[PDB]
Amino acid sequence: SRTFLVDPNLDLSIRELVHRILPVAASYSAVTRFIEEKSSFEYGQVNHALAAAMRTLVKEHLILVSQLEQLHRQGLLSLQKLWFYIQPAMRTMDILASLATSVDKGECLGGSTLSLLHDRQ
Amino acid sequence: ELVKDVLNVLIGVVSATFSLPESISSLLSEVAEYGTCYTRLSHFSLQPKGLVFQAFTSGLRRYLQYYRACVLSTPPTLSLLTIGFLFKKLGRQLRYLAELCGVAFPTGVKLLSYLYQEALHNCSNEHYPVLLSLLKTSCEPYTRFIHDWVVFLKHIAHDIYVCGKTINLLKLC
Amino acid sequence: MIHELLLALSGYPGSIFTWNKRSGLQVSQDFPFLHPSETSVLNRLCRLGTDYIRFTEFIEQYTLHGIYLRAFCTGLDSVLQPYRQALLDLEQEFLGDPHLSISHVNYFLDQFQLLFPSVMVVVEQIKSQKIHGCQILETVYKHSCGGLPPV
Amino acid sequence: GQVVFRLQEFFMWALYKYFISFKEELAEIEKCIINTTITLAIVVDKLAPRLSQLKVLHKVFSTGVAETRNVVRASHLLNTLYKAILEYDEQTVSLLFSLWVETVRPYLQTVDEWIVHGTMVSFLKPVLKQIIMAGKSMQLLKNLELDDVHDPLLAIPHIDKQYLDCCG
Repeated sequence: SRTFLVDPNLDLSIRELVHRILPVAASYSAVTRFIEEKSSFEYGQVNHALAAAMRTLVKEHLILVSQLEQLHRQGLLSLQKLWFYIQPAMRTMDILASLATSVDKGECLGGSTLSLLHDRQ
Repeated sequence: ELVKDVLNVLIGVVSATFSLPESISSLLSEVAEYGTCYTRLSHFSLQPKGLVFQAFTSGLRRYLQYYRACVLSTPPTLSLLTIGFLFKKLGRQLRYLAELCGVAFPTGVKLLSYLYQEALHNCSNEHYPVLLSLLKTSCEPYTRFIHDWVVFLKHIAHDIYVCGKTINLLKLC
Repeated sequence: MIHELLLALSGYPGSIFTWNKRSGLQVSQDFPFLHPSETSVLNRLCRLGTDYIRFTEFIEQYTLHGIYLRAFCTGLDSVLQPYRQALLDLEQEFLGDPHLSISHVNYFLDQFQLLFPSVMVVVEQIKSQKIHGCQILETVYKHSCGGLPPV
Repeated sequence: GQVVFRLQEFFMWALYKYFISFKEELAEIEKCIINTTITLAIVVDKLAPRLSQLKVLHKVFSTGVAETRNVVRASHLLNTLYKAILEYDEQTVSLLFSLWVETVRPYLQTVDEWIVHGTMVSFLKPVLKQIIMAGKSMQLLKNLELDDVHDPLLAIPHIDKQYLDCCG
């Protein structure tokens, strides 16, 4: 549910494409807040191991941003080239940002958090 | 140089002369109208009603990225006429994909068979692999359903209906 | 004017090289900057451009139906590939030394000037006799026993 | 110009091939004009061995244009060369010869094709009977490099032993 601001004076040929990359960040700022909260004991022994197995993917998402900066130094990273690289991340961090918002909507803990993972590449 | 302008239309981003001598406009329109179908696809195949329609929708994006991969790869800055000739043997194929989709549309088996009759209708031409790679993945979930119980000639139609219910009956016994 | 021409030979007509739906590409009239003797060689040069335009217009139109017509046009672009590639080159040679005249540009086409004409009536026989079906695999074959090595 | 304009208005692959090379010499001269003094009397004498070779074509081609059936227009043309070469028997001979081979290529193809795949010149008369009797006999078989041999003979029976196998 995060909102962003870009620029009053920027090229329109960029802002329309910027708004196509951000939905992987806003869908990320709601997963990292699901980990740091649903790790509290008062949530059962299921909402924990769900937050742990939901953390290894965040680790692999931090490696995918590292390999981009190291590839950015050689200048081989154009904006158009970026929109294609993160596509595996725009699909995964769109799945987890939907479970982490549907497990907290209706307060689930225990079995009712193991049912939702059975109805929901 | 205008080449970074024309090349940035196949992507969808607007430009100084692309909104949403003097004969270049006619030449520009031939590469312009190519772009209007590329955008007319993402507007149509963005969602992740029917299960088999999703896979066909999920198979299409497996192709467009290649079209986005081929562009922005070869030409840093080439001749203007080179662009029109290079994207002809490929561009016309993009306009053919508009006749296939809408830009109503069947679903279920009605779609998995409609796409099949598009193969024999245009088999030997250069449109054989692209349609095949779609049909090869547009039937992926439908095989799973068939992988449970385990027009076209009716001699086998009614048999499939019973060849499954037997498996679904042994599963409860 | 060189880069102006190399577009006219590509399929884009302009003020210097007007386009007529019946005759074909041709020079409009006398031009003061250029000589009055060149007004001929260009007209001899356009007899080639008219072929490529009438080619690509038919190629796009796909017109009649049938796979054997689809594939014929699909292949018809392959033989037409060295024409385009040899045209991109002309600009590179003119980019180097600025002392090259139309004479050299006319000389470069050489092979395309004696090929298109013989591969023009093969198309005309199709659109004028409704050659439907596999009968194309003979109408093209009866012209494959021609003497011209390039054809 | 008349000699070269008429040809351009108009076997051609051999003629066309000669023009490209001839054009290169003329095009090259244009280079030395934009980049040494050059005037009229110099470019003409520089082009002597070309304006000579060109005059021959005005007489060789004149017999290939003055003529209706497709078999007499091609026979009378191909026979004019072999006659015009024996008149010239050096650079002019190298042209006509290189112009000959690229025009007899059709016949040498079908002749071979007839062999393996199954109003008269007295040159080959003393053996003509052994040809027809081998040609037609070969055609009834399928339903059920000769020039490259004559030339090596000049360095140190080809058409008859070949026949003997076919009829046999």
